[PDB]
Amino acid sequence: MASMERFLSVYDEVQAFLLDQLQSKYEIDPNRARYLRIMMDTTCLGGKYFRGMTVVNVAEGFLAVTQHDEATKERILHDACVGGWMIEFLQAHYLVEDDIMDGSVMRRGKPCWYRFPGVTTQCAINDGIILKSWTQIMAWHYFADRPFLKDLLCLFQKVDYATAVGQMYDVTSMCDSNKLDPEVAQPMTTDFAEFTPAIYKRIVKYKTTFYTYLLPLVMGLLVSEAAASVEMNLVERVAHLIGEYFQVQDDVMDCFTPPEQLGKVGTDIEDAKCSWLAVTFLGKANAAQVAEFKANYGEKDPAKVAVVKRLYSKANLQADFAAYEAEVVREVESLIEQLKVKSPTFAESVAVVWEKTHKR
Amino acid sequence: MASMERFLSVYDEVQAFLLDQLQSKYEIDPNRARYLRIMMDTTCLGGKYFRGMTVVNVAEGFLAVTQHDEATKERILHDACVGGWMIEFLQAHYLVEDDIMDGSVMRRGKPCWYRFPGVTTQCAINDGIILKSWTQIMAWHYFADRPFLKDLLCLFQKVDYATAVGQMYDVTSMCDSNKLDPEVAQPMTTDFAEFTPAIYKRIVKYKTTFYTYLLPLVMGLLVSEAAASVEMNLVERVAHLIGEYFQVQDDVMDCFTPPEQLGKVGTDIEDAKCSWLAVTFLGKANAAQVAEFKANYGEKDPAKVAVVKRLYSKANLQADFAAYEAEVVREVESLIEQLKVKSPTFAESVAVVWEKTHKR
Ligand SMILES: c1ccc(CCNc2nc3ccccc3[nH]2)cc1
Ligand SMILES: c1ccc(CCNc2nc3ccccc3[nH]2)cc1
Ligand SMILES: [Zn+2]
Ligand SMILES: [Zn+2]
Repeated sequence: MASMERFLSVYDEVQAFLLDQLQSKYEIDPNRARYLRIMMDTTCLGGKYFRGMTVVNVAEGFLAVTQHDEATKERILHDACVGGWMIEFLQAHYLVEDDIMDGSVMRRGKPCWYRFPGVTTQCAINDGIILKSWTQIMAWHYFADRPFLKDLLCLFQKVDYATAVGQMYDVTSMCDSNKLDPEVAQPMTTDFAEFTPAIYKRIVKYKTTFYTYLLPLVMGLLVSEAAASVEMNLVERVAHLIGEYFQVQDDVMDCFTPPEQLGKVGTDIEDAKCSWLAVTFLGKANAAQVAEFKANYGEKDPAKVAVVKRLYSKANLQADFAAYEAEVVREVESLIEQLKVKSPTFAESVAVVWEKTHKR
Repeated sequence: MASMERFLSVYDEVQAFLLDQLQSKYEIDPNRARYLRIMMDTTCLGGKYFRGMTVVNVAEGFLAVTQHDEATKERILHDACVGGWMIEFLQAHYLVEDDIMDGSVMRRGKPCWYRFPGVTTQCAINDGIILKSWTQIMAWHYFADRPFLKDLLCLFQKVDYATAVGQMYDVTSMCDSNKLDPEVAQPMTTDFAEFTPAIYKRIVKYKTTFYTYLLPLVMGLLVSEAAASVEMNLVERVAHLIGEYFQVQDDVMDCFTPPEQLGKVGTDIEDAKCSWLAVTFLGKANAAQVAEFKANYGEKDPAKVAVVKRLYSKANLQADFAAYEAEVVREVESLIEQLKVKSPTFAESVAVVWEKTHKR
């Protein structure tokens, strides 16, 4: 609430710093500075800020229980907000480049950036590059003298690289692994043997969890100088868990949430994605339902897509979701409890992160 | 010669490290590891290695005049080769993403990566992301304990960001600055007021010089722990100079070097680029020649392109090139001499870099 104002306010500072620096050090002209400003705003702003605000909230938790001078509280909260924007700008990179890669139309109820008339794909691929370069420029500027700079940079790169590896897993999820080959055009799988829970879990862990949950939680710990206050294997395990559930929810929404509320027309079925819905359906389907899914999945035709959605509706996937969800609730609660051994306040931040995901 | 073997040999190590790490830590499967291997080879190998080998040569120069244990000579040369591959992989990122951005057909006498049948644009944009992420993973792995890690990472990011800003300057070079606007489709300039030597110099400095010459020279100094042995403003000035000349040469080749030798059909004229040829032509053209260039530049039509090439041939741009070249030779020689005040060996490495550029 008040946390948000500080958080959203640090955007203006960061932007001024970056745009001012472009003028004083990179010979930018006013008109290109404006184009960048607009790019930054369009691509960084207008989501939920779940990732950035997680950094802020984790730091606020340690601030309530740790003795510091006022000026030191302000420095830590500023660092948390910069760190959170590093994550939001990394998210912006991903979304610009993915929207190009997938040929997407809308994002956040507006056209994808590459579709803006004065952008185009030739400028947008590089605008996405710039978005990620800005994360580094922010980090070296604001955190130059900080004891956590090294750990923060190393964590960020590992997380970015995991994320790119997860994009590869995602875009290749409807190919047969044994047929991947740069020299040969890739056909869609016909057996769907690789639509399994373990393979789905690998996709979602790399493409989503490391940067949506692991990174915000650990960055909050690092800006607070509190990483030795937690059991890092537990932080990982809980991030894994909550991130998977987050994505399962997005998978179900793609198919069943109205376009206006989603902020886009979902096309996971036409795109033959290894979604939770597809994997769960195949987990319980009879021989006839499997052959009907195969006849219809991964085609642009609305009739075939509606046959897929029928199959899902008829298979009572709501119940497998409640079973899955209950199991997630067991495990996240167990992990929060184990997190209390070394840190009550960090476990509570995790509890709050879980509540915000479970209830979105 | 022998420098090259070590250099090219470190590729195999780096690749094994990266692919092995993908298996042990990122849950990669054999088939995706193979796809990545092939991607790495296709996009990183088969150029001249001018950038990577510059790091190696600068380190070899200091090695001849500096007392070290044998094991320490080997460690420094290994670091130079890793650092040089960091640059080559950053080059690979650029070339993959630019070839997509510009719709290019061939690169290094083979199809651009995105055109390979089992790649496509949807995989290639992310393959390019991975290429740049590999630079960071190499750096944190090989240079974890090194005193120069911080300086090296900070230099690399600043150089990457300058480079992305230069790509923006390049792709927007045929627009009027005052008309840039994400909301409005961009028309080509009609006045060509912004085809000037200063504006050309800004483009080439950011898009080429910082990563082709500044970065290899300074990385050679950093792996050698020799940066306090040079005057850094001179290193910058000489990098600027030689990099500009390198690009002017590429600009002339785009128009006049046969496709088979170039390894591509040049399209700078159709693409309305602010090339050295266009800026130099407009610098000396009469009113009629200016109006004929305007009628014909930045169009796909071979007849119009051949009218542009005619205009260039007839304007005796060979002579403006020799005048420019002579001026470059003056200034590079002056700078090499000034570089001798603090370091004879570094000045010689610069002399050799200049010879390799001037004579390519
Ligand atoms: C280039 C490299 C890597 C990526 C993976 C991004 N992963 C991702 N994007 C998401 C959007 C919304 C919700 C969950 C998400 N997980 C994209 C582009
Ligand atoms: C994304 C971001 C930045 C870039 C600029 C690359 N600059 C460049 N590429 C070159 C190739 C050959 C010779 C000189 C060059 N300068 C590209 C893609
Ligand atoms: Zn995607
Ligand atoms: Zn280009």
